Order: sequence, then structure tokens, then C-alpha cells
Amino acid sequence: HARSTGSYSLVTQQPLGGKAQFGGQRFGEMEVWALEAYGAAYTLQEMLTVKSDDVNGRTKMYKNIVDGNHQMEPGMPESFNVLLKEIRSLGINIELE
Amino acid sequence: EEFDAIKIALASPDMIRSWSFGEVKKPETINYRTFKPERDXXXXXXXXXXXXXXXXXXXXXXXXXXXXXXXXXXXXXXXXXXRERMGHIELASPTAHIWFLKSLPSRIGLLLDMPLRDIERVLYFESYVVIEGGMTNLERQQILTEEQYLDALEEFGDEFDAKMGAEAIQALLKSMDLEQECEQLREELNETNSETKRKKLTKRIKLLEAFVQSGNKPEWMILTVLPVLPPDLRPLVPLDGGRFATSDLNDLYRRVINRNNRLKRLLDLAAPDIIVRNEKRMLQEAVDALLDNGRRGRAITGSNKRPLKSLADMIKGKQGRFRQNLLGKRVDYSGRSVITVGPYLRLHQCGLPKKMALELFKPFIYGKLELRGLATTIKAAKKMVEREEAVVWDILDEVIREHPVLLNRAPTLHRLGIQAFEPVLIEGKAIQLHPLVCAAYNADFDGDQMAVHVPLTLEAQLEARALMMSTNNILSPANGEPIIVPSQDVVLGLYYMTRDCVNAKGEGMVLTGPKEAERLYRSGLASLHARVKVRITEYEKDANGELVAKTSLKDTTVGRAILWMIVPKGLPYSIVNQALGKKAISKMLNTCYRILGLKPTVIFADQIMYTGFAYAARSGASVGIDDMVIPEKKHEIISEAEAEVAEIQEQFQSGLVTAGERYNKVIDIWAAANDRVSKAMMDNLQTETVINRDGQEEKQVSFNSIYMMADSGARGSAAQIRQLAGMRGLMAKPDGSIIETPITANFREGLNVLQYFISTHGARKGLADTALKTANSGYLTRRLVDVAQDLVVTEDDCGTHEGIMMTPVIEGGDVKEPLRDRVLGRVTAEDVLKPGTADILVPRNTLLHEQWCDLLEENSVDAVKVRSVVSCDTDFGVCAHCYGRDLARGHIINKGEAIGVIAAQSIGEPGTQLTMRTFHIGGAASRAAAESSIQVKNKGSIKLSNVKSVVNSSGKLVITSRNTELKLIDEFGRTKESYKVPYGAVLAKGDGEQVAGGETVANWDPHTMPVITEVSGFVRFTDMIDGQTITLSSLVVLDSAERTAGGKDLRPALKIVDAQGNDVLIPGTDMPAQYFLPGKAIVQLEDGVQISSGDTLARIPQESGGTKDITGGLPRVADLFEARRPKEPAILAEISGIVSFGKETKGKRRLVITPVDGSDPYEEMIPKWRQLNVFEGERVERGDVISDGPEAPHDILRLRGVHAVTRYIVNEVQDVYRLQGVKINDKHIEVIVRQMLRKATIVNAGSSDFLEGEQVEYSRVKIANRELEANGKVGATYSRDLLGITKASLATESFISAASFQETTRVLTEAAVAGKRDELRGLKENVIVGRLIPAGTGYAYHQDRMRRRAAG
Amino acid sequence: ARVTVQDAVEKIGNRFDLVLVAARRARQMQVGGKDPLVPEENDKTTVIALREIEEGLINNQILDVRERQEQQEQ
Repeated sequence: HARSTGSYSLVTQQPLGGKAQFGGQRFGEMEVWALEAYGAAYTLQEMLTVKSDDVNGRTKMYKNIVDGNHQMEPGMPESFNVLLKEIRSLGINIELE
Repeated sequence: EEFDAIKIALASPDMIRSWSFGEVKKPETINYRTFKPERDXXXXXXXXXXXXXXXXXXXXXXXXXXXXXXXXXXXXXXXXXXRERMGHIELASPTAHIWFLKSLPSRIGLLLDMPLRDIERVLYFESYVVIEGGMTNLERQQILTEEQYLDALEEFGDEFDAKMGAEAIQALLKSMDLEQECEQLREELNETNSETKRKKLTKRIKLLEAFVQSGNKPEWMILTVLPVLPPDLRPLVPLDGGRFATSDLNDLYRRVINRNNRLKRLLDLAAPDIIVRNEKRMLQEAVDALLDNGRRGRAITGSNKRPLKSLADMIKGKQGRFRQNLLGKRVDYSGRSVITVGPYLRLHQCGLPKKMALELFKPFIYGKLELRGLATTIKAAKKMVEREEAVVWDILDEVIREHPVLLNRAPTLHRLGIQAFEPVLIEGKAIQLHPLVCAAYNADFDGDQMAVHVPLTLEAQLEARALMMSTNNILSPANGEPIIVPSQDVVLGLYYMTRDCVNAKGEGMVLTGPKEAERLYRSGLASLHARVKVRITEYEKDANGELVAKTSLKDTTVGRAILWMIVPKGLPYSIVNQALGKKAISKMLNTCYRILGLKPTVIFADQIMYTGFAYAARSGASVGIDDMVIPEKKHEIISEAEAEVAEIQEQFQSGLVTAGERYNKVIDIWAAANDRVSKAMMDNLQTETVINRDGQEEKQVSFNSIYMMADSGARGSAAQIRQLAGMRGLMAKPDGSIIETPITANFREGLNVLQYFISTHGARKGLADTALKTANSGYLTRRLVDVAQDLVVTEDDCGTHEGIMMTPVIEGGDVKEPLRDRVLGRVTAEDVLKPGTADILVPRNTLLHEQWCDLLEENSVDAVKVRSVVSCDTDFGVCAHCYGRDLARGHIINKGEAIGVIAAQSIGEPGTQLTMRTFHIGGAASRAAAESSIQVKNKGSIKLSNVKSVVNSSGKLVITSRNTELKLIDEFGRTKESYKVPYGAVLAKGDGEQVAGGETVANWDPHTMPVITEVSGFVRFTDMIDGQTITLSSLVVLDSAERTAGGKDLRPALKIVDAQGNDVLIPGTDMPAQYFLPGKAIVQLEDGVQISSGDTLARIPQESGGTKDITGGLPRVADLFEARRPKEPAILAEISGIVSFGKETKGKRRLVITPVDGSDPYEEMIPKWRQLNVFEGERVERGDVISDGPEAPHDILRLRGVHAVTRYIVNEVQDVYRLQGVKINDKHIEVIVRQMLRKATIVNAGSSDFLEGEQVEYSRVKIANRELEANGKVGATYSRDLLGITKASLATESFISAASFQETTRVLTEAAVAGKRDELRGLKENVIVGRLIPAGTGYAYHQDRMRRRAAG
Repeated sequence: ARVTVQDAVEKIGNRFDLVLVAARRARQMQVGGKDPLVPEENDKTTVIALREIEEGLINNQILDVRERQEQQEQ
């Protein structure tokens, strides 16, 4: 099943997975260490961020498809904001300066 | 103006009140059925101007204005939105005290000087501890009971400060004085020092200094208001699809809702002791019980969801936060296809199909119709795509050709798993993939899935175009040789291509160059014919920048003439360029790739494949009943072996042979007989197959497909074929021993039912093992890759003088690997080959041409000093020039590369992915060359290095010392074979003689130590204590560990005596005749027994020292990667001086140390487990092992040294994986050792960091700025102990990283107090925070952009 | 099509930033405002940028001087 963009979840803004006619399947930690293995900072860094944890990467990306600006926003991960979030629910709450 | 990392901080009422500013306002929006929320704002119709309860007209009386507005329906005025900022509400104001003390160390416990359990009890309890005051003589932390607080308050009266509940905990946390505690404990512990003081006192001093200089106030540990998240940021993943059920979140919601609301209204309402006590205890258990302890009295026990234990399900889903972040997400743009194999097109290209096409290319199709202008509006282009017009296919092809696609298999291991290809459309639902690349992916056609992703624009497409291409990356940074698998029909096809035949047709041919077209394609000329005079042109590249042609007549077969047309460039021209059509084709592929690794070396090299499957398909090899050959000697061998075993069981029936020796013997006869059936099988595999031509007496080479696969190497093996025809072998999964009922039936013959039973048994065991190795290998990659993350690799060359001495392994009968491969491609400090004549200079790089020239010419010196990655003078990162030059691309690597980190982490994956045979192979085989009979490799003089030659009266030679060396030196002086000579080996010629290939100097039985003596006479037990040390009757001498501590100083020894009583010394030796007996040995002959010359006394049933045999493949891989020190150490000599052993030990560790004389001595005792290697009558230098066995990681790091550590690790790993069949270069393994030896402990004082270890780079900066400063005595040495190296991920200086690789709760609790900022120096931390990795391609933007950090 | 980047590596060996250089040239020709200097095999502006790097007249200094020249002339 081939898929490009589709439904997401309210948890971490990651899509559910296969069989939903959405999602990119999955590239796990073995693929994270495969991009760290090939030495590509781009594919990994924008991988974990732009596609799911960043709405700015998708909006700016699709906007750059027009005229082909080709730039992808690095963004601030919303899944990292789920980690910062959960930690904020924890009794030790961390806030950025 | 870009932000940097984050700020680790606590929960403060000012920042959290800034997160709220509205206290807790309303449900917001919901409850449509209710029709109204809490409804208190300013409006044009407010009916409450100038006051709280007044009308604008001044008539608020009767029925006007007041609470009633212009609209008395629904829709409240309170909302507070949903997502922009994290809100805050009351949420258990008085106390939190949750994630402090949650970790094993109690942080509030150390700041308040109070124990954990007592904190857990005193919370929600009465407290009452007094706080400061000037009128009270009690301590600031002095705790009182209830009645003591009544008498203290009614007694002291004013100035007495204490509070009702958690406040006295709040009030101690507020009243703790960090400066007064820091200087008070500093001057107190500095004035009075003790071993128990340094612990829990000195570290408390530096720790309180960390609190003072941290900047965060301990008062912020508690929260007055708790920030609450918006649902989107809050979101919890339900197990059941989103249900809350009975969980303690709901229990603490029901109790904390009413207890917290009634506690807020009670505290604000000044409730009495009843409501404030019930609400203070209920709310105290609401905030405190959710933090820790509590009773899981939720709903009914069992048959209910209970996802609350430590309340860690929020921070850690399963193993951590990985599922949410720092691990693999669902990505985007994936076909999720299944592999098919295109033979055709290019090595890098994709048989991307039309169906997978245009589905993910929709944006490029819309932009294509836009820029080209075939459409009008975006919606019109969407119509053109949804209608599936034929015009879209043309421009679609215009996009697809140069728009690459990256490909990976889901179980990804190494860096080449993802590769970029140039897609072309093929009709179908699958993807045709290059089979030579399929072996690189390891993927199989059994139907394993495929992940297909689409790269995004510049960095992705072009980065994978200039980097990740399959032809751009050939060399594998694991084995070091270019990884290409032209196996299967390429090996079989080139085998059938290059070969000869007697007679047949065509004889010789005068035509030379174009003989394949006319001769092959016309008629009368077979694909291969012997004795052909066709000449072959040659090209010589020895000229500078120019090729020198040549030609001559060579005898070569027509098929070889076909293969020569593949590569027009210079070759050996059918000598090495043809051979038999075997793996030597991959060898000539390597030699062809040795020159100009770009270029028509790269391109058209696939013509080997095109002709391989082309003329392999033309050959059309087949397997059938006639293909296999059954030897007729099988009946005679099985019958003879059955008769011999029949005689064995007859002797067992008579009682002459024991069951064990009979069983192992029968095993030996069936094993050797199976070997005979295999050899006769092979004999009938070559010489039995004949071809009838003319007289047919001469026959010809065999055309059998089984022999083409076995000799060629396309697939199969002599063992699998041995199962096809000969005997199958024997194994038992439950028993682990060879079964006594062999399989006598070939696969062609009908197998017996029990034979199939045992075969499917052992086969099921093999499936279980091979299925088990995948998860263990994956976990090994988890640990190793978690350690490897630390490589920045920034500086180029720092010019370090430290380098490893390079010597060959030279172990066993034959050398395992040559020194040229180890010294090849490594920086060389000096590295003088030959007897120091000239060789290399100081500032010269070692390439393949220079290293091959020094290796081929003047090879008498196999030892050369070469710089290594482990030794680098660079403070941060690694030096590429010092580490080496190599990659998947060409040589001369640059900075920012992971190098041995990820290349080694992925290198260890294939080695542990599959065990070798039963895995006992990688383990201790217990049988070695020098262990049984010492053998020599090359003919030459065999000498003993680091030994004292002791001649005996019988004419033999023995080593006086314990650890010795036995090497074979040729006439040139190069070391052929060198093995450690242990004490007790009796050799025919000690020194001065020579030895040939396969010569055995000494022979010792590994099962029983001979302990050969010198002078004949009666045996006498020396230093043998009965009933304490030592215990047909035969004595037993065990190790000193089981011996009594009083008599453990002396060691047992066998001393021979003469008839007159006088001792006769050995000839040429000062010591008399005797033999040192180690632990666990058994002495057969007792006292009062006459013995002749060279009589046995005791034997070691087990090694005892480092006892335990071999752990196994998995245990030695996870133990070596685990880096932990050995179980039982031995001894070491730290400094040079007079070495002696004397006096004794009474009720303490045996064998006190007479040595250490000279520079200030210290008495050194020990349990005395292993035998002492050092001599007591000679002075020992520094770095000499005083006992045999393992030297441990700590004592080997601070004693043996970095070089010896690299020798041990590299030798062991390369031996295990060498027997496995995978040859790994020294570079990446020495990078693993580099990351293992970092974070060495530091003893330095005066730099602060007192008595505690720090990072090695911190010692380079502290000592660098120390010697740079006018005071150079502040710097000191450091201990090289590597700890366990498995906590190095926890020792990373970065904060955010490793938190997911470890327990999130524990990392958050421990580091959150230390308050160190991540700074985004960690690479994985950069992956989590979103900023690009300062390595690889982004190292330029991170170096130039991060170079402004000094400006601010 | 370009056989191997190792030829441009022989021109100027880096391989770390060649992604950014060739992505900058292919960015100028891909976004528009630049014309191919190499006869086309039908390969797109990216491979035309690879052959442009292989030509030797495009490098870091050429992108800096040409970029500042277009910024000053624009």
C-alpha cells in the first residue's frame, strides 16, 4: 500500500500506521542508526522532525513545492513538546529560557 | 539570533502563575447538554456598572439588571481557549515532593539530612520541626514531636517559627542555607578528614557547591501551582483505544478531586481542625500518594486495567519516550513494495513501477503542469491527474528519469541499506532490483517486505546522488574490501565460460580478436576449446599518465577470449584475468578496481554480469538423477565400520572396554568412516565422470553441475554435497552428543523413519538458534551504537607522537593474517622497515603503493610503529589523519564522519548475526598447536624470548620461568610463528638448532600435566599441609583459595631426593630438581615412592587459573563488548625494582610482597589464586606480569597499557570472527577501543576535581592550561581504568541525549538536580531538539555557524 | 549521465560540502534564473549541475563572486 499524506493522531501528531491508507510505513531506530551510519545529518534530522513532529516543516515544505524553493523548515518538534509536556505534568517542570 | 538548547529548571510560582494568570477558570467549552458553563466580562450590556451590584440607570432594585443580563439563555463568558501556551491550575498546591527522592539517592534527603523512608513517613504526618529563630537554642533542623511542639510553642512563645503540615517540610526546604552549609561542612571536613568522611562528606561539599553555583533555588523544588497541559500536549495513549477505566489516575482523580477542591475551599475558608485535618490528610494522600507509596486499592483486584505503578507510564511508554520521540516515526511517502530482480539496465536504477509512480509524485506533477503551463489552476491539474490522462505520463517520465528513489529493507543493519537509484517505469506491481545490490541489502526474494521512500528536493536527492549511490559507495567500512557478490549464475556462468576440453570441435583458431562473433555465433566452434593460438593484446600502465600497449600469442580458450572483451583496459590478459572462472573472478575484479576506482573501471564492469547471466542462460545448467554420483565404496565403508563397532560392542559385552571409551571410540570410527565416504564421494565427483570422444580413454574434465557449483563456488559446499551423497553427520539437540545410530542412507535412497526423526530434531534446533541470534545481535548493536554516538571527528591532524607497534598475529602452525594488511593505510610516526637502513621517513603517509613497496621489498621487518585512532592528541573529537584514510568512497576521508563509530557498530552486526557451527568453535576449543605439540611455520632457528633456558640431565630443555616465548626466526629475521611457551614444556632442542614446516619442539598432554622432573630419586612433597592446604589413594593439592589462611603462604612443590639424602642440582641450573605444582592439581605418587628420571607427580585436571573454559560466542561477544574486568585477577608490577617474595602471612592474604624496596615500599598481599610468574630472585621492571591468566581491564589498562589492550581486543575479535569467516580491519576495532578507553579516572589534585575521576579531555585542558600557567605542579597523572564502558552512555556530558536510551524517570531525577544544560553538543540530542547534526554534511554549517558562540 | 562523482572529487576533493555546492547550483537552475552551460542529454538541472562542477568553472569562489554579482546587479 503506497501512501503520502493522511490522517494523524492527537497523540504526538504521529499517524497511526499501515492499513490506514496513510503513513510512510516506519523507519525505526535501526534506520536512525542507518542514517547516522551513512553520515547524513539532513535525512535523519528532518526525518524525525519535519514529517510528524513539525507542522511547519510540512506547511513550508508543500509551499516550497510551488516554484520549488526546496527548503524544509527544521522546526521545533511537537513530539519533543510531548516529552517536555509529560515532564511538565511531572513534579519537576522544565521551561525554556 | 537563534535559540540554544533549553533551560533545565524547577517548578516556580512565578513562571507557573505566568502560565496561568487566571488561577483555574471553567471547563472551557463542552457540556452542550448542560447548556451553560461557569458564567462570570465587560460588555455594552453588563448591567453592573460603577459597582458590583448596581444598575447603570440606578434602578437595580425589584426586577432589573443585577444577575440577569440582556440574554438569559446559554453561552458563558469564560473560555480561555484550548494549544498556544501550557496552562496552569491549582492541582495540589501545598506539596509535591514526587520526583525528588524518587530516584535511589534522596535529594531532599541529602539537602535536609534526612533518610528516605523517614521522609516518606513524615510527609502527610505531623512534622512540626522548628525553623531558625533567635530566641531558641534548638537547631535549625531540630525535629520535634506533637507534644514537644505544644510545649515548645507554649514555652518559647514568640520568635518560634513552625507550620502545620508540609510547611515545615516547605519551611526546611526554604530555610536550608547553602552557603553556611557549604563553608561549614567545607571547613569541618577539611579540618577533620577520614576515609568515611570523604564519602558522604567531601562529595557532599562539592555537591553543595554544585547547588550554590547551579543557580536554581531549592524552594522551587516544590510547586505552589501545577502547570496543566492542553489535551494536544497532554495526550495519553490508551491501551484499549482510549479508555480510562479503574486506574489509579481515576482513583486519585476521585479522591484528589473532592479532597483537593474541599482542601482549597477549606484553606481559603479557614476551616476548623476537623475539616482541615480530614482535607489535609485526604489531600496529603492525594498529592503524596500519587507521588509515592499508597495502596493500590482500586476498584476490584484483577480483571481490571491497572496501568499505574510508579506513575512512570507517562514518561516511559514501554522502554522510555522512544515511541513518542528519539525513535523511528511513521515517516512519509512510502510504496511498501516487494522486491523483484531486474537483471538489465544499470547497477544503480529502479524498476520503479507505474502504479507506485504518480501516486507519490503528485506535487511534482502539479508543479510540472504549472511551470510547463499545460493546466490552468491547481484544481484543474488535480482533475488532470484524477482522470488519469495519457499526457500526464510523458511529463511524468520527464520527472522520474533524474528524480532518484532511495531504497531500504526494514531490518536495516549497516549504512548501505539505504541507496539512491534512478527510477524507470516497468509494468507491474513490484520493483525490479539489481541482484548484486540485493546481496548488499542482504534482502531475499522469499517475500520479505520493502520500504520505499521518496527523498525531498536538494539535500535529499542530491545528497543521495553524491553520496548514497550504489556505485559511488562500493567499499564496505567493515571488512575493508569492496563488497560485491557476483555469485550464483555469474560464478557458474563464468565457470562454464572459462574452461578447457580435450578434442571436441574446432581444435585451434588463427582468428584472434573477433573470434567470438564469427566463430562462436557461426558454427563449428564450441563455447570453450583448449589449445587455441589466438593472440591477446596487452596494455601496460607502468608509464606515467599513459598506457603502453603490447600484443602476443597466448594459449587461451574461446570463452576466455569472450571474457577478455569485457574490460578494454589493461589486464593480465587471460593469466589472472581468466583462471578457472571462480572467486578469482572477484579477485581480478579487486585488482581491476585497484587502479582508478572511478571510470570504466566502474562503468561497463557490469558486462561481467551481462555475459554471466547471458551465457549462463545459454549454458542452461541443470540438476537431475544422473547429476549426482553415489560411490560404490560406501557399502564397504559402512560394512567395515559396522563390523568394527560390532567388535567394540562385543568387547563391551565382555567387559574389557568401558562405556565412555566405547562410545567416544565408536564416534571416532563413524566420523573417520564418514570422512572416507566423503573423500571417495569426491573422487567419484571428478575422476569418475568421463566424456566419450574418439578412443575415450583420456576422457576430459567433468561437466557435472554439482562439480561446477562445488569448484566454481556459486553455491553449495562439500558438507552439503556430503549430505547429498555421503553420510549426513550426527548431532543430538537434547543430549548435545553424537548419537550412536548413524544415518547410512543417502538423500537419493529412502531414509529411515528414526533418521528423519533425529534430522528434524536437530533441524528444529538449528531453526531455534538461527531465529534466536537475530534479537541478540540486534541488542548488541543497541549497546554498541549507544556507546558509539560520541564521535565528532573534527580536527584533521594534531601531530601526536603516540602510536601502536604493528606486529603480525603469528599464532598457531600458520600465520592467521599478514602484517601488511594491518599496517596498510595507517599513519606512521617512524615505522622503519628493514634493519633500520632508510625505509619510511617521519612525515610520510602510508598508501597502498608505498606500503606495498615496503611490504614486498625488505620484508624481514614485520614490526612498524603506526599511528592509531585510539591515540590522538586532539582534545575534542578524533583526528582523521591519525585514525586513517578509507571510506565507502575513495581514500583521504574528511572530518564530520562517524567513521569507526557507526562503521564498527554496523561491522559487529554481521559477525554476531549467525553463530559458527554449534558456537563452541568461537569458544575455547581446549586444543591448540602449542597446547598439544609446538609446531613451526617456516624453516629457521627456534628461540625462546623472555625465558631462562634450563638444561636437564636427560638431555632435554625446559623453561625456568613461567611465561615464556617460542618463536621461529627465518634467515631474514622475520617472525614466522611465535607462541607463548609455558613452564613445564620439555623440548628436544632448546636453542641453536633449526626447524622445518610442521616441526614439534615439545609435546605436553593437555589432559594431564606431565610435570617432568630432572634428577631421579624418591618423590618428596614440599610445603604440603595435610587437612588444610592439600587433602588408589592419591594426594590432592588445591588452590590457596580453599587452603587455610595460616599456611597459604607456602606453595606445594614436588622435590626429588637421592638415596644418601643429599640434594643433586640440575646441570647448568642453580636450583635443584623439583616441579612447581599449581592449584587443583592431583598428585598420584605419595611419599616414600621411588621415581626414575622424568617421572610424573601431579596433573592439572582443570586450568584452575581463570577457570571456566569458554563462555561461548554470545557470552564472549557481550562480555568483550561489555568491557568488564575478569572475574579473578592475578598480579602486576607497577614500578621497576628488586622483586622478591618472602616472610609469610598469618590470618590474612597469602604471599606478602618482599619487593617495593627502593622507592617507598608498600606491603602487597593477595589471595594467591594463580601461580606467580615473576621470580623472587631477580629484579622486575615496570610492566611485567607477576602471574599468569587474565590481566583484567583495570590492571591491564594501568599496567599492560593501551597497546596491550588493543592487541588483546583486536586479536580476540579477529580470531573469533576470523573462524566465523569475517575479516575485520584493525581500524574500526581500535575505534571501539578508543571509545572504550575514554573517561579514564583521574587522581589529580590541585586542579580541584579532588579524588574523583573526570573526562580525559578535561585532563587535557586542565593539564594544558596547567603547564601553560606558571604553576606546572598542579597537573598530575590519571588512571586508565575504563569502568564497565556500558555506563558511558550515562556518563555523556549531554543532558537530553541518552535519556531515551536509559530509564527516563531515573535520568530525569538524577540529572534534573545537577541542572546541567544540554548545550546541543550531543548528536542524538540534536536529533531530538530538531537542529541539524554537527557532523557529516552539516558539519560545515555547524562549524561556521557554531563558531560564533564565542561572540555571544 | 555522470558515471561517478569521483571525477569532480578529482577536480576538488571534499565530498562533505559537495552536496551543498551542487545543491546550490541545482537550486539556482531548479528555482529559475539560471541557464545550463552544458549540452543536455535530457538529464535534469541537477545532473547538469554535477557536470557543471565537473567542468571546473563552478566552485565556492564562483558561487560567492557570482552570487554577490547578481545581488549587486539586481
